[PDB]
Amino acid sequence: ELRLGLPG
Amino acid sequence: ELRLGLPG
Amino acid sequence: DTELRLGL
Amino acid sequence: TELRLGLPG
Amino acid sequence: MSSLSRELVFLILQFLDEEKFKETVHKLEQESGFFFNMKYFEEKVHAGEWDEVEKYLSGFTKVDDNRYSMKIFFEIRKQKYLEALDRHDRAKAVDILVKDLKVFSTFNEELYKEITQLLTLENFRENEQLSKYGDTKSARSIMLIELKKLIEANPLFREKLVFPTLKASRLRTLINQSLNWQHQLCKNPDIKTLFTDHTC
Amino acid sequence: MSSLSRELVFLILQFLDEEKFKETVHKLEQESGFFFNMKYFEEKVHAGEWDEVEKYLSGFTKVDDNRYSMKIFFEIRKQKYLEALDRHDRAKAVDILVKDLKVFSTFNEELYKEITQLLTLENFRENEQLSKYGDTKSARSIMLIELKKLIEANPLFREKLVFPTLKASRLRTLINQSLNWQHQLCKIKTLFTDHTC
Amino acid sequence: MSSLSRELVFLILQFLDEEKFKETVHKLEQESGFFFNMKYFEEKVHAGEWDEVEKYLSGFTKVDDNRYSMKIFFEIRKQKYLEALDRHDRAKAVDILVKDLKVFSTFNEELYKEITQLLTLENFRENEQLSKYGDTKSARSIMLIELKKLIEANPLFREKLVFPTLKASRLRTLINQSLNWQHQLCKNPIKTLFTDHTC
Amino acid sequence: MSSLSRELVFLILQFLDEEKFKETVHKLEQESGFFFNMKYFEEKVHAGEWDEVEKYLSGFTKVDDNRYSMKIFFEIRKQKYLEALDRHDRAKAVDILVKDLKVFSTFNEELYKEITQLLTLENFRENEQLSKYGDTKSARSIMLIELKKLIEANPLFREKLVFPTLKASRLRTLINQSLNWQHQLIKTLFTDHTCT
Ligand SMILES: [Zn+2]
Ligand SMILES: [Zn+2]
Repeated sequence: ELRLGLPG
Repeated sequence: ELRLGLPG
Repeated sequence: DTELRLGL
Repeated sequence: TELRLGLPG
Repeated sequence: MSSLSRELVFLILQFLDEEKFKETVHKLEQESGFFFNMKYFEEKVHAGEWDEVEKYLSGFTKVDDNRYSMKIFFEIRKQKYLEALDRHDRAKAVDILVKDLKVFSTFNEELYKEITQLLTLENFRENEQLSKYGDTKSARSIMLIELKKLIEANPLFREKLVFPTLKASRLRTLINQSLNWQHQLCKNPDIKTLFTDHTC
Repeated sequence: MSSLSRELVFLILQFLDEEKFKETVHKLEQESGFFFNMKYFEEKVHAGEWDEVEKYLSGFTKVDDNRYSMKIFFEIRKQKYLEALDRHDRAKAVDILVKDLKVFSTFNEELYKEITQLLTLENFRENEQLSKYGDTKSARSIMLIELKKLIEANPLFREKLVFPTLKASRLRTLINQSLNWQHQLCKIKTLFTDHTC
Repeated sequence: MSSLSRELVFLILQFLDEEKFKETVHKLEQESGFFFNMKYFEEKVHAGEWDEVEKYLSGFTKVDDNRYSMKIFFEIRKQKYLEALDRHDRAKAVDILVKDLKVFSTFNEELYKEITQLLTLENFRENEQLSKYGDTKSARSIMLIELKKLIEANPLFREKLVFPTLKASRLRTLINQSLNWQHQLCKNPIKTLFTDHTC
Repeated sequence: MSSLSRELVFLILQFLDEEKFKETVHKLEQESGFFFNMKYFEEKVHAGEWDEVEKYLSGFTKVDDNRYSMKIFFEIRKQKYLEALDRHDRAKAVDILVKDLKVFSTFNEELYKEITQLLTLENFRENEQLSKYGDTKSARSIMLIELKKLIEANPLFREKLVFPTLKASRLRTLINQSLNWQHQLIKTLFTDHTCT
């Protein structure tokens, strides 16, 4: 959504 | 003493 | 006008 | 050019 | 800006496109901030032209305006970083990490650290979150899909994504009317210039 | 009647300028190639923005169009090279030398060699031709003065250096007239479709 | 090695020193591993000659032999890294961090991470643990004092730090005796050392 | 120094080799300058270890001692330079060119320029003098053969190329005799042995 991941 | 610190 | 130069 | 300098030989 | 001025910019945009001045179209989109051109955006992201991508965006939002646009920049800068790693230019990767990604550390200390540590891996695909990461072409594409959603949902872009409807060459048509208006004040039946009003 | 379209481009240039869309103004100058903006050019050269300088110029002339335009590019690329030397980036200096300056070697073999050899000097000011060369700021200024002359004498710039004279906001004034023509048929919401009452 | 052989190496070390072949002395110290030369070690550390430092040490211990020798290498490689950052060469700093310092991560995951994170600082002195590190010259000196202690306390070095005491030129004196032994078998009143002398 | 001392160095060289202190052997060759080890030299040239090569040579001659030793250094540094170009490290190539090759420019002005100009070629094999230059392994070998000849003709080396032949462990054998001499008329080699 908003929150920052280290994904695609 | 044999400890890995930084630095001293 | 600083060198080096091809003319004109 | 035994001791002459060139590139290379 | 009046809605008249805003509208005039759109006319000019159409004219520029018809005359095929392509770069001028997108500079005008950017500096006016009235229309965000998706098709163009996608094209540039796929091409990996990151300096232009960020520059185009900068006409519509800053990095911290809202969480949507914040995730947008984060994604862009992350992929920039990974490509640097993938060509093994660690000097560039670190430069990115300090100049581009540091702003995000304040808000996430832990992710920044995890992001930094990828520097020491043989391949960042050793990290389980990045393990499924492929060719550059494919990664850009995946990320682009996410960017599109982020932009479409962004309240700063919501009224900017669809070009207004116009007959072809509206500007040229309006110009025509001004020539009609000028001469309809003349006392006789040749238009020389648009620069000064016509007379007979 | 193509002076219409051409003149319309000028109106749009003035509009864009008044609305202060600066980058859009100069892309339009460049892509239309109708007006070359000296003031802008100088500003970019002083700033050392070389990629933009060459990009802006490319809308007006190529490197081999004529001897004027050839010296123009040569001077620009030469200065670019020296700046690279002066910040001691020898990898960049060589990249410039191969990509940007090599084209000039064909017609001056010897000068290219003399330029290349500056790589081996501690300071290129050891060369007597570059002996008086100081500050980066100052070198750019010296070279700029010459570029102006080269551009003004270049026949490809003929009639591109002087903006036409127009009353302020002529485009807005014409648009103003079209709304006058539209309503006069009456008895404004949009510019997109003709107005009625 | 026999203790004869080991002692013969020491004779040669003394000879090499007297003839002032300085580099050959330290290569023999290193390759034999019989004598660790502090004075030389200090000089190389102060000079920041790290490849020679590690090469010299490699004759006496490996990185993982014991906790003392591990801290020794860790300190050396850390300072190497910090100096690279301090000259703002981040390309070198990262190369170091992968090739030299990665080995220490297994034994401390968290410290490696904290050290890696120094890459993103304007100045690593922003970290309070490094806030005192003021000069490359002074830092090297501080670190050297610690290395000396670690080496003196390292049980792999304890029998290697003090050169035996000898009369000057003992090798030459022994050689001399061999010429005396050779001639005392020749009846009666040497050119080469390559084959026994005669008459 | 004496010829004894000189001879003692050779004994020490043999000992070091037998005990397999390989690096210590060659530092001694270098610092004494008594024996130039061809086999070792070739090996280092093939490995492209250029700092070690120049360092080893430096024990026997300086760059400007004579035209032979001058060409030797020139050839080495030239190949160093070419390898740098060939791996497209133009930053290193320029560094080599200023620090290593510049010394030859005084008496070779034109040649120094011609060598500099190779920087601007896509491939230095575009230059017709360097056109036949094959892969790096081969260029080193070609150049090595020339180095070997330059060395064999160099008056500073020509009397240094042949190791004396000795029975194994001559040093240990001499040491043994000193113990024989001491007992007439094991504890240590450090102080003379005595009885009762
Ligand atoms: Zn009229
Ligand atoms: Zn005895």
